[PDB]
Amino acid sequence: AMETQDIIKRSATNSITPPSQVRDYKAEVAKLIDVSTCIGCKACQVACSEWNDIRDEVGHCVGVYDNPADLSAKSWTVMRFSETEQNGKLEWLIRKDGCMHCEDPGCLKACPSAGAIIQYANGIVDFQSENCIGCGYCIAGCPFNIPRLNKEDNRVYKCTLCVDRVSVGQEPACVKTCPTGAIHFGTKKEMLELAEQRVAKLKARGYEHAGVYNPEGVGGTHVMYVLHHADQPELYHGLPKDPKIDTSVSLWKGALKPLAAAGFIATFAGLIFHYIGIGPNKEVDDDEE
Amino acid sequence: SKSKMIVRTKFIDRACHWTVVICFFLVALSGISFFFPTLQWLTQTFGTPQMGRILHPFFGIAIFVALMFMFVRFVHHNIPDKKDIPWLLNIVEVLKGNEHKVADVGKYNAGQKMMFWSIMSMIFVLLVTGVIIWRPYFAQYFPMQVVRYSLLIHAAAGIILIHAILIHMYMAFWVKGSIKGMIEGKVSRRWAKKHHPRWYREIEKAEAKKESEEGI
Amino acid sequence: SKSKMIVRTKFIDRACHWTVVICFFLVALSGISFFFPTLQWLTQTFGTPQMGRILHPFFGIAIFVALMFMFVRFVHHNIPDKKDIPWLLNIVEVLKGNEHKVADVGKYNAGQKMMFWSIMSMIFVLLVTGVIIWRPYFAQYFPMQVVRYSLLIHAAAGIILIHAILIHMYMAFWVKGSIKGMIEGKVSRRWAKKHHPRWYREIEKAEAKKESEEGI
Ligand code: HEM
Ligand code: HEM
Ligand code: HEM
Ligand code: HEM
Ligand code: SF4
Ligand code: SF4
Ligand code: SF4
Ligand code: SF4
Repeated sequence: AMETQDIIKRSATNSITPPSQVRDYKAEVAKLIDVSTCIGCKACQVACSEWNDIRDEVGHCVGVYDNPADLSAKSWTVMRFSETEQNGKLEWLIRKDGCMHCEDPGCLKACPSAGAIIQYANGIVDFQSENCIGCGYCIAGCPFNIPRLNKEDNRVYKCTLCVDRVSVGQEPACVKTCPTGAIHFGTKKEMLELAEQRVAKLKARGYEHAGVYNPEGVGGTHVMYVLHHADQPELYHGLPKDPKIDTSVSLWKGALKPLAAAGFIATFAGLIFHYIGIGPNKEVDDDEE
Repeated sequence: SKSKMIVRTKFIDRACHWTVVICFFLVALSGISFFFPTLQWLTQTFGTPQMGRILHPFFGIAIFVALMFMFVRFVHHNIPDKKDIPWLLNIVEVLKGNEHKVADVGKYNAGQKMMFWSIMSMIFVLLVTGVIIWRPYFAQYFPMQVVRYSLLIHAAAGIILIHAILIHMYMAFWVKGSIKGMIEGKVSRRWAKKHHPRWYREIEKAEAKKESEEGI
Repeated sequence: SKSKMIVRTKFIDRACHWTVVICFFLVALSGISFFFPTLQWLTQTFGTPQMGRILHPFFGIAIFVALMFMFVRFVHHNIPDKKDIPWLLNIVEVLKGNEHKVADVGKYNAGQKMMFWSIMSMIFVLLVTGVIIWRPYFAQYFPMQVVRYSLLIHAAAGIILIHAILIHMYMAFWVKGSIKGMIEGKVSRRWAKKHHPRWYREIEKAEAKKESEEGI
C-alpha cells in the first residue's frame, strides 16, 4: 500500500497519522456526462465490463429498457431510463449511473476498516480489497447508493474511474467508447469549462434551467453531469437534489467516537480512583480494629 | 443460622451467566474494533478482521437468547418498589460502603435493578438495530434511512452497554464475596446480612418456619 | 498495638503511584517495540505503530511530572545513612527472607532507597534525552551529534529503568502484604515489625506518646 505516495484520504485512519501524500502536486481529473447528448446505447456498460474483466448474469426484461436493473459487484455502471411529460411534452431522459468519486466521500467516512477505501490526489476514490471486511457500512454512507457487495468474496466493488488506465495516462474505457461524445474526460478544470459551454448552448435552445451537476454538499464530484433540467435532478431516475453525507452518519462517525472515548477514560479513572480511595467492601471492615 | 453459606444462585443461572460473559467478551471487543479502528489488535478478536465481521452478529444473537432466559428467571426480583427510594437518595453513602446504614436491601438492590433493566433494554435495542444493519441477510429489506439510524443507534447502544458492564464487573469485584457466589452459588449468611438484609431475613424465615412447620 | 492495621501510605500518594504504573506500562511497552522490532505485537501498544510513535513521549512527560510529585513527598524518607550499611553487607541473607536478623530497617529499607534514586535518576535522564530526540518539536534545535548520543543514552536508560521496575514489582509481590498497602493504604503491625522495625517503633511511640501527652 501507499506505493504512489499520493493518498490524500484513507478510511478508518486517525487524523493525526495521515496517509503518505507527498506526491500531491497533480491536477484533479474528471468525467463529464452530458445527458443531453446521450442516446442510451449502453456502450459504456459493455466497455466497462470488457475492460474490467467482469460479467454480470443474464437477467430478465420486466418492462423497461434498463438492464441490468441496478449496479452490482459485476456491473459497475448502468444506464437508467426515465419517460416523463412533466415538462410539457414527452421526453426520454437517459442517465449513466455509477460512482461519483466525491471530493468528500461518504463511503470512506463510514468505513471501519483501515485502508479499505482511499482517495488519490487526482480525485479518484478506490477500494483496496485486501482490507475490506464486508460490513457494508459504505453502502449506507454513500449519498448515491453506489457500493455493491460481491457474494463470492464478501467485498464491495464499484467504478474505479479506470484507475488502472488513468494512472498511466489513458482515459477510462467508457469515456473513449461513447458513440456520441456524451461522455468527456480530462482535468476537472477544463471539464467544468466544457460543462458551462454546453449549458450555454442548451439555454440557447430553450432549456432555461440547464445546469452542471457537481454537488457542493459532497465537496464537488469527479464525475459530473450536464442536465437539461438541473432544477429537477430527480427526473433522471432519482438523481438526488442537493446530496450530502447523512446527518446520522456524520454524528455516528464523528462526535460519538471521542465522546465515548472520554466516557471510557473517565469511567476507568473514576472506578480505579474509587477502589483505591474507599477500599473493598468486605464482610467486616469493623473487626479489623 | 448454623451453616457457613446459603445458596444465592442456582447452577442453571450460573452456567448461563458465565456463558453470556464469554460471548460478551468476544462481541464487545469485536464491536469496539469497528468503533475505534486505531485499536488494531482488537481486529483479531475472532482471528481475522474478516472473520470478526461475520461472527460478531451471531454471537450477539446468542447473548440475546441467553439474556432472555435470564430475564424470565430474574425479572420478578428486580421490580422497582417504594422501598427502593431510600437507596436512590443515599447513593453517595452507599458508594462509601455504608449502604446497610441507609437502605432497605432485598434480593438485589436498587442499583442492581437499574443495571438489570439497562442491560435488558440495551440488548433489545442492539438486537433490533443489529438485525437491521446485518449484511448480507437482513439490511437489504430496510430503507437506507432506517439502516443509517440503526447504525448510529447500534453503536451508541453498544457503547452504553459496555460502560454498564464495566461498572457491573467493578461492583462485583468491589462488594467482596460476590464472584464466588456466582461461580459456586453460595453466599455466607453475614454477607447476606450486610449487603442484603431483607433478603436473608426472608430465606431464614422461609427456612426455619417450614422446618418448624414439619413438626420436628 | 490494638488495631489490625496502621496507615503506611496516604491516598494522594497511592493515586499517584498507580497513575504512574499505568502510564509506565504503555510507555515501556511502546519503547520496547522500537528497541526490539521483532516483537511486532508491541507496535500496537497505542493502537498503531504510527500512533505509538506520537504518544510515547507525551505519556513519558506525564510519568516525569508524577514522579516529581513523588520525589518531593518521599525523598526525605529515602536518604542514605550509616544505619543502611548493615543492609548492604548481608544482602544474600536479606534475599533469603532473613533481613530482620541482619539489619536496621526504617520506613523504607536500603534496597528500596537505592531503587528510589535509580528510578529518579533514570527518569531525569530519560526526560532530557527524550526531549532531545523528540521530532517534530525539539530535535531540530540540537546538533546532530548530541541527538545521536541522546538516542544511545535514552535507549540504555529506558532499558535500565525497565529492569529496575521488574525487580521493584517482584519485590513488591515477594514481601507479601505490600501490594495491599499501596492499594488500600494500610499495613498490619506485624508486617511493620518484621519488615520495618524502626519505622513502626516510631509510629507506635509518636502514637501512644502524643495520646499520653493529651492527658487521658
Ligand atoms: C443483539 C445482537 C447483535 C447483533 C445482531 C449485532 C449485529 C451487528 C452488526 C451486523 C454490526 C456491523 C458489523 C458486522 O457486520 O460485524 C455490529 C456492530 C457493532 N456492534 Fe453489534 N450486534 C449485536 C450485539 C451487540 C452487543 C451486545 C454489543 C455491545 C457489547 C455490540 C456492539 C457493537 C459495536 C460497538 C459495533 C460497531 C459500530 C461502529 O462501527 O461504530 N453489538 N453489530
Ligand atoms: C467478568 C464480568 C462479570 C462478572 C464478574 C459478573 C458478576 C456477577 C455477579 C457476582 C452477579 C450476582 C451478584 C449477586 O449475587 O447479587 C451477577 C449478576 C448478573 N450479571 Fe454479571 N458479571 C459479569 C458480566 C456480565 C455480563 C457481560 C452480563 C450481560 C450483558 C451480566 C449480566 C448479569 C445479570 C442480568 C445479573 C443478575 C442481576 C439482577 O438480577 O439484578 N453480567 N454478575
Ligand atoms: C521522560 C519522558 C520521555 C520522553 C520525552 C521520551 C521520548 C522518546 C522519544 C521521542 C523516543 C523516540 C521514538 C518516538 O518518537 O516515539 C523514545 C524512545 C524510547 N523510549 Fe522514551 N521517552 C520518555 C520516557 C521513557 C521511559 C520512562 C522509558 C522506559 C520505560 C522510555 C523508553 C524508551 C525506549 C526503550 C525507546 C526506544 C529506543 C530504541 O529504539 O532503542 N522512554 N522516547
Ligand atoms: C505493577 C507494578 C508495581 C507494583 C506492584 C508496585 C508496588 C509498590 C509498592 C507495594 C510500594 C510500597 C512498598 C512499601 O510500602 O514499602 C511501591 C513504592 C514505590 N513505587 Fe511502585 N510498584 C509498581 C510500579 C512502579 C513504577 C512503574 C514506578 C515508577 C517508575 C514505581 C515507583 C515507586 C516509588 C517511587 C515508590 C516509593 C518507594 C520509596 O520511597 O523508596 N512503582 N510500589
Ligand atoms: S455510451 Fe455514451 S451515449 Fe451510450 S449510453 Fe453510455 S453515456 Fe449514453
Ligand atoms: S459516489 Fe458513493 S461510492 Fe462513490 S465516492 Fe461518492 S460516497 Fe463513495
Ligand atoms: S464493506 Fe465498505 S465499509 Fe465495510 S470494510 Fe469494505 S469498504 Fe469498508
Ligand atoms: S470509468 Fe472505468 S470503471 Fe468507471 S464506469 Fe467507466 S469504464 Fe467502468
